[PDB]
Amino acid sequence: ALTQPSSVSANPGETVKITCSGGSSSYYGWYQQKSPGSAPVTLIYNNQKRPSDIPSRFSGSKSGSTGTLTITGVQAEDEAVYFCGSRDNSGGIFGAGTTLTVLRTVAAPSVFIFPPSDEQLKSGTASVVCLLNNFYPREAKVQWKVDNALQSGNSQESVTEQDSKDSTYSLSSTLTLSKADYEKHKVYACEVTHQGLSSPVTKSFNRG
Amino acid sequence: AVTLDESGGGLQTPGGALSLVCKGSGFFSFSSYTMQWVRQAPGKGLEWVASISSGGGTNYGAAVKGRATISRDNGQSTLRLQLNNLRAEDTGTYYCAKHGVNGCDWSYSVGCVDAWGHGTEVIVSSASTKGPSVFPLAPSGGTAALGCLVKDYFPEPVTVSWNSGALTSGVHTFPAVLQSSGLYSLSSVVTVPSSSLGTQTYICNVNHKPSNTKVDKKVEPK
Amino acid sequence: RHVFIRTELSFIKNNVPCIRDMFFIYKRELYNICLDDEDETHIYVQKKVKDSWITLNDLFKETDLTGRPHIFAYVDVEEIIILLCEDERKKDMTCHRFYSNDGKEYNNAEITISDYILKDKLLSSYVSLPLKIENREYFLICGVSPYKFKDDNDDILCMASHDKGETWGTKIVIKYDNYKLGVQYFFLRPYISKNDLSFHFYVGDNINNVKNVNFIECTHEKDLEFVCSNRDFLKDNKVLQDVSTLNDEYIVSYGNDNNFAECYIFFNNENSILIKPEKYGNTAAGCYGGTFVKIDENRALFIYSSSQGIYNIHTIYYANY
Repeated sequence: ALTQPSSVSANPGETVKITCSGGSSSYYGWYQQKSPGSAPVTLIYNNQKRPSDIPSRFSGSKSGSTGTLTITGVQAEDEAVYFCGSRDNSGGIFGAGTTLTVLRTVAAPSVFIFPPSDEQLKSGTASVVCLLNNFYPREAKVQWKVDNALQSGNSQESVTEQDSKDSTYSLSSTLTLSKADYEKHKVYACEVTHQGLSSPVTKSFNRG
Repeated sequence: AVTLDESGGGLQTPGGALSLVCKGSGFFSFSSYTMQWVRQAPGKGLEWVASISSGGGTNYGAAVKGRATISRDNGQSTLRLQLNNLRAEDTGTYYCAKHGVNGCDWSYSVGCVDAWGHGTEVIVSSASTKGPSVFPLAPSGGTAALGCLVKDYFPEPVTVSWNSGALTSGVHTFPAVLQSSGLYSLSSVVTVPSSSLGTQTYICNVNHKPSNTKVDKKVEPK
Repeated sequence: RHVFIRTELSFIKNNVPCIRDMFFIYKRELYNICLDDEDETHIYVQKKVKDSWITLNDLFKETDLTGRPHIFAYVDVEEIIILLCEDERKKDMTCHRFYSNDGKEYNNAEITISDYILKDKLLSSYVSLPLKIENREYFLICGVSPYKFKDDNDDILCMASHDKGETWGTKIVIKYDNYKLGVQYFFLRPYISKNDLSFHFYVGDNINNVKNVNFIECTHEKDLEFVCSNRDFLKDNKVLQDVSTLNDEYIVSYGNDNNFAECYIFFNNENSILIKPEKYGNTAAGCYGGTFVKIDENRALFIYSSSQGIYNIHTIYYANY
């Protein structure tokens, strides 16, 4: 059973280490996945071997039932999920994945609010979107309020992966109401609470 | 360097069979590499599926033993996976993988893989394919934000471009979310200068290959 | 000509009562595969640290095998693969494979060779190295027909693996036409050096009772079929013991008689050194079981156990430039 930490954080320039313990094998391998879609990329295989076009800042090690990936001089593009691979008596085993978080200065989000499109309204559904642009850190709270009533269990959030150039996140909260529900209220607002905001920011519109 | 090209994925009926193919290219003595299949369920980690040694030694992961057959054709540099009696746990992306020339301790080890394929999406579902509805996210103090909501499609994936690829800076296409309805919803936004809203046309190009749908939606301020 | 011969004698004590020794060189370290036997069986992997062997691990503990298994060790440059195969009477053969990339940590799993080619052939434990056969490396497990009464020829047979001992589907054909009817073969083992395959084995005399060493050289003719022929090493009043090569020339060991009071080592049948086990002051001692453990084109060890626990190690350097 390969055990690896869920997260690891480092400032650009720092040297970071990710350890993977477990398995009854002679070799460990490290595979990087940038987005949940992305096919994995071998960074290190057979404990220390490095495939071509992988930077020399990636190092591999093995000490007993432990394997270590070393990134010397972390960069903003090193943000990704790192999977460790090995062998067990049960076959080939993988770790759960370690997420590398590149540290940066705080950044407040840029809040935007979108009313439902007139075409969508014809279909009997209303989707209201609240965009949170380019912020850091990931922890941000979006509160939806319709005619000053806190909405609950009718919104879903989606976060982009941390940027490879400027290490910032972007979140989108979509509130789904029926066309009847959207037609009986006046004001719609999303209230954002982020570390980079001195006080919660509210963006809103008025119709339907 | 080798190239691994997988085919055979898509929407599959539960209980049915899957046949994946991987056409390798640029190999030198393909017959002497351990080849493998690795899968990754949506939002989960990597999982080993099957391995085939240079001498034909096959081994299968616990979740597929008795249902899977991995085979290889050395003359054509191909690796195949046959998986019968498909179930929801079999949904995910399947990757063709290869061990280094020196190989390793065990053919079924997953710490020697030095090459991966692009992957093929496998969706074990009794639900039918549906193309998306594209709705504009109209801009309503220096910089403005606009976008388009790609709503109620199945299965993944959808691809969104802006201005036929000419607009890339400041674009954020969010990961799709599975709704209570069993359909996906995605939003793609772009931050542009407010001053450009009158002089520049903004169009989102949504492509959904499973349903052969292509929607170009012009996003204008109301 | 320019001949350089250099020998030295070192001793090694073993705390474990070894039944059968098996020597191998790994990263210019000397290792032994000791077989121990009112107590339990063990298969210890040991290493010569200074003047003592050090038990590194017990491979037998890790397998559910019964009694004494055959042992086939293979040493590639950076990897060691050891196989413990059960000794007889099933359709297929069960074996337990161990892998290491260092001298220390071995990882194992049980393998099965179904409908294996060596059914009813005699096997014996040995250390070996991969044999390159037309751009492919193979590990060999070889067996011999115990005895014969009808000659058609099939007598020596090897099953081979080019996937590091995971599967043994390859069959190497050995045509040894000089195989004798009415005699029994005993401890066959392949001697491999630079893609060249040879065999060292014993034959059981009928006019007398003593076993006799025979060494055959094989040339590769068709892909996976070798043709072997006996190599004459006979020397009057001396019994042939072990055979190895240094400098692309044979190095051969001989005993004075069947009691091995003395051992002579011949380099290309031209130069010789005498080994009298009278060193240490141990009077009742010989060089029975003396074998070569090659370590380079110019260096080799000649090891034997003069007495219980004592290992006599002759380090040899030879250069004929």
